[PDB]
Amino acid sequence: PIETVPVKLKPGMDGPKVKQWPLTEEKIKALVEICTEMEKEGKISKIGPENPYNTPVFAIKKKDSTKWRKLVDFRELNKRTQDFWEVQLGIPHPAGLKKKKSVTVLDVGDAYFSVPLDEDFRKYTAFTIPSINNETPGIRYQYNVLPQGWKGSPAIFQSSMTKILEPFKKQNPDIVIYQYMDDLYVGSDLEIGQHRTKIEELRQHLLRWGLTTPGYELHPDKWTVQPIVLPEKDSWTVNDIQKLVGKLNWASQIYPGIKVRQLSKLLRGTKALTEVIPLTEEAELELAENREILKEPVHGVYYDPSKDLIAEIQKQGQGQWTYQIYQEPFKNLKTGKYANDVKQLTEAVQKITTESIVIWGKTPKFKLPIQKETWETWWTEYWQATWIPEWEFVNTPPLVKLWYQ
Amino acid sequence: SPIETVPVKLKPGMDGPKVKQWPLTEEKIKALVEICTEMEKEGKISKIGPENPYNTPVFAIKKKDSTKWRKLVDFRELNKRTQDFWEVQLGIPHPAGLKKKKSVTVLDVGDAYFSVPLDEDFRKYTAFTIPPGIRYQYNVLPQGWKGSPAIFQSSMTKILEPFKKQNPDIVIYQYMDDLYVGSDLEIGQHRTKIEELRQHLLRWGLTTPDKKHQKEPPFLWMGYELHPDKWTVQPIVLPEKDSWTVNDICKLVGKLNWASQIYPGIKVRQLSKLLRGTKALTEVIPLTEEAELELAENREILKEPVHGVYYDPSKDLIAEIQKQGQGQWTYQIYQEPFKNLKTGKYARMRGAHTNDVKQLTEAVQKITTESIVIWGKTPKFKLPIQKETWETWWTEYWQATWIPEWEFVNTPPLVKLWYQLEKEPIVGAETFYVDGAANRETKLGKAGYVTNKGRQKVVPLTNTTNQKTQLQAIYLALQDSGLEVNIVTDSQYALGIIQAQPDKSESELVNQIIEQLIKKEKVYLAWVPAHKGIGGNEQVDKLVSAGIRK
RNA sequence: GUGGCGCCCGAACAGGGACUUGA
Repeated sequence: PIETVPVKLKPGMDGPKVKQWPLTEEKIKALVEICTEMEKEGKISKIGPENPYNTPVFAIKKKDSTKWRKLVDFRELNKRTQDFWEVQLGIPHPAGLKKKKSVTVLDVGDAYFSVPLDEDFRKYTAFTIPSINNETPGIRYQYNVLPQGWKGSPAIFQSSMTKILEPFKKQNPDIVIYQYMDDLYVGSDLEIGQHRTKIEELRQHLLRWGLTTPGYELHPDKWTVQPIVLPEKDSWTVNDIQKLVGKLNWASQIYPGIKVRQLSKLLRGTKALTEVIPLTEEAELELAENREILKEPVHGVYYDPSKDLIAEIQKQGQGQWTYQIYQEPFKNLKTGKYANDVKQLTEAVQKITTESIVIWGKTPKFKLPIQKETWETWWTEYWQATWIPEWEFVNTPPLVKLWYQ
Repeated sequence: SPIETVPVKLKPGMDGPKVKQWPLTEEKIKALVEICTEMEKEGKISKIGPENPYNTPVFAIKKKDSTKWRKLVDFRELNKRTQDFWEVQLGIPHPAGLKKKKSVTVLDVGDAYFSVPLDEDFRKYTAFTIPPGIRYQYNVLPQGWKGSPAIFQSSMTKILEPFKKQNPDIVIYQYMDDLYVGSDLEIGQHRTKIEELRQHLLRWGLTTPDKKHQKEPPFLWMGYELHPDKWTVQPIVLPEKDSWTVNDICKLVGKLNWASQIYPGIKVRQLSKLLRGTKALTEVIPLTEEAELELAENREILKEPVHGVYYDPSKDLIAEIQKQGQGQWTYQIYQEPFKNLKTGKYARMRGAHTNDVKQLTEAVQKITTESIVIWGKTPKFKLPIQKETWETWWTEYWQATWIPEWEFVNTPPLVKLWYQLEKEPIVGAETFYVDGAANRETKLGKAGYVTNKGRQKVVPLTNTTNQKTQLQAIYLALQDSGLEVNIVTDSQYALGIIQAQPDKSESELVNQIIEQLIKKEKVYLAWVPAHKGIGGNEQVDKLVSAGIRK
């Protein structure tokens, strides 16, 4: 019955020779406790060290559960085999769901565990669990079947998913559906209670084929940017004017309609940073021009899909965060805000990445204001999703922090 | 050997190499030929002369324990060609992770690599030729091999896994070629299970003694000595040389860092800044009084003996720090007071400019990494720092810095920012517009400041770019200023330096900056751009531009 | 003669911040 597709990397693309960062025993116990069962059900298989390729492992305990599940950091594998899901078996991206009231993310990782896989491709998906204190070498394994965290297995699973979803959505037309990764989306601009009813009906319909499926709920259409607004204190100190003047000079690159002539007129008279300086009619006219501008968005940018996304992020204080997105610099697409520190950060990247999923159908490249060892060590505990973004680290300038207060 | 032998191929589209034999002696020749006969009649090696035109060279030796001309080989022309394997045996087992187990033992292996065969599609590539002359090819795992330890450990684990599942109560740690085995059981049953293990392995053709070092320990293990309930380094001394060389320096540095992991209270920093610029291997450098006072400290520490401990999984463990100053940090780990598991050293410089709390975060996260890789659980903490400081730091900082559960200790010294900054200027304070520049060709920079009163200033400098020019400019400003102050500059460098709030740094001028900044009770800082005509900023930039910007 | 781990010291690539030649 099974007839897997011949799959292969781009020529001139080695496999993932990657290490495995440290782990804890509390996770290792559960990892063994579940991989043994995965191995008994014919899903995976032991090997020797004859193959060098590796791929990391890390545990989770996600929201709406208390188990000890797992997932894999397949970042290199996807980056190197992206041709497969880009041309061989690809799918289009709609743009209707983001204007709808409500959605509901699903998780269908179990169905992937009922289909075999190419034998020539299994050595590119070795995953090692370590042993503490380098006592024993790694208990290596190999994936026999289509694994989670990889963006080629839903690509080929969409064919039988189409025959799965055939009956109901001809009945239920007004719903939009996506399938990016192990997770699944459902567009429903209708009543949220009826949304839940149809979600339960769909869950039962998946159970009909023996599919077990036990943030979670989202409302995208109300999202907007934070238009940069400025104070209106009739009094002004020279500190305020200098701060505003540097703000606008750095913002000039974004908004070409930016003028600071009258504000620079007030500074030829040197004085302290506490006197009052009445803004003339001309200077307040310039303010009003700027404030009428910033209520509007940019005019001249567009979503280039073939490029990559860069989702920068900043910290402000008070437990209040920001985020900025761009393909090319100084051409923004979406900004915003979002209210312990590291937990806020993983929540924020989860939120932003889901937003990117629903809007553009792609995961961005991050630039975080934090060290490498800290995140690499601690991020594994508080994560709750089932996918991975691409990230790096940055040495943040204290002027982009002046984006918002 | 009915073992589950492994398939092994060669790299994509390549061949086995061909080399010439070396010019060697006559005495070793018949001796190593007899060695070859011994290994052959031991059931290891296949002799094939006219098989194929491959010739892997030989590098024999008169190794340690003279007259024992052991068999040797080179494989540098093939190890680059052999297909990669995986290696997770990267680090080493730390003594701490070794658990408190009463009935301990050990079983080494003799000629381990020479007991596993190799796959007949690969025995061709083992051309061991020697002077007519004659060729001899392995059927086994030889040395000089890239994938021999991995195959060795894999087959060993898969062999002893039934033994593991039969007695999971018993612990088995392995290494390159050695077996640290132990339990908390009684000796009549210990040796019984060990003899059953011996017969279990000799079912697969493996060596093991009974007259080994079981009560003969402590062992010697990568420089470590292991008592049953205690442990320590291989015993250490230090040279009494009246002078010092750089080889002598690096020797003792490696020695004490190999001893720092158990010995609390060590200093190396001033004893290692000497190497910067020290690059020749004969330079007789002095024993400068900083280093003299340091190594006297160190020898006082070492003159007393000490021993470590092992780990009990039940009793939760504790970390602690006894800071000893000068950007250096030590750390103790103990499950009970005065019984230290291990210690060490951390004085790295993440950026030449830094503060103390940054270094502390660095240290605790590195200690968490090591405690994870050793035991598998991050520890509870006990740190010399108040909560309000941590709260002020991570609220007024442009990054995220977390630490696990912790608490306060009243162990002097303390950690505290020697100053701070305000987010709001002052009425009655002074304004200071400053700037300063220099040349790429003469380096004869100029710097100064100006107020709103008029008490301006100009200062020339030398041998620098504009960054240190601005820094000396704010220095001269603070020296010419008073008690509180409000300052404005035109550089993001000085702001990025100051607002990190460092208390110690390398070059002397930022040290002077902070030294006189602590005196001024209050201070504001801001930033503005250039080439816009912003008040005094243009004036000063004009005034210092004379003779600089032409 | 070779390889591996550690400590120290030096050369190439990306990002950021600053100074010179042209419409």
